[PDB]
Amino acid sequence: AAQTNAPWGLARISSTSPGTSTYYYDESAGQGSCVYVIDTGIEASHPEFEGRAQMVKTYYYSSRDGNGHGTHCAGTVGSRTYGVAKKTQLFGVKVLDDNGSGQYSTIIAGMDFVASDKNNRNCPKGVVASLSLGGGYSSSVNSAAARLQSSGVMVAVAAGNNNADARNYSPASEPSVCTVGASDRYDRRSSFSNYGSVLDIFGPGTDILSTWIGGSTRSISGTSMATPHVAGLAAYLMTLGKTTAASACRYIADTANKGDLSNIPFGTVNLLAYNNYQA
Amino acid sequence: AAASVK
Ligand SMILES: [Ca+2]
Repeated sequence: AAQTNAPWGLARISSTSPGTSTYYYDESAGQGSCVYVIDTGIEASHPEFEGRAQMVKTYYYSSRDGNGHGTHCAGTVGSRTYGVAKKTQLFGVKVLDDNGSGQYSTIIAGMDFVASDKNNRNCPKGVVASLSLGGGYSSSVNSAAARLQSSGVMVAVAAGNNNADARNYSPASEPSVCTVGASDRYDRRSSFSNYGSVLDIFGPGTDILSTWIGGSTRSISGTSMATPHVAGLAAYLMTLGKTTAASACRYIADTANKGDLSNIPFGTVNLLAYNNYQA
Repeated sequence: AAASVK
């Protein structure tokens, strides 16, 4: 299939070269896979989700997204127009308040929640979780993400936006999860993207158009934007049977476009996620 | 004790 005039990041993860505007993808489009978005929530009523989204857990007085951050991330995974896996089922988990902040204890509670809740859902093709959040290093936070991965959920985490080595941030620094940096439309490491040996892969992160609250759209930038590109890709590749939740990050990294990025410091992978579709 | 959006 082909989506003309798509957001540049969708075109890029289906291109061996930059400067294209069409999104080429298999029509299965992640059907039968489930992606948990752990963030400020999801405005499920948005027309772009087509009823495939719902809020399953909150740790605050409200389960609505009052901030917009989570709705945008969910849009990049699975919105009808802006999403990688246009037929996936999305489940929201509000671990951050509408200011965008949260406590590490509530972050941990949300990861252990998904490890249990997935057993109450029909995800015959696999389960992914997207974590476009982070903070300072904490073993406990890392341990929570590692537990989630081991249970059989592909965990993708944003590397961070401090133009520093991600080893001093959590859960980015956890070796067992997939740690995603950001690139821009000219195949450069985004200026703000963290780096380091703990990074697994890069995805589109600068000026990413996606869903927002109030039934709207907007473009924003960060490693938070690259992570759902990778989260959706994993859901798409599992439906196709190409990999498993356990071995997906390694599979994306091996099949990636290798050697196309600039502004990559020595000691960081030069891998840009690629969906390897050949119509 | 706090994490943030990125
Ligand atoms: Ca890994």
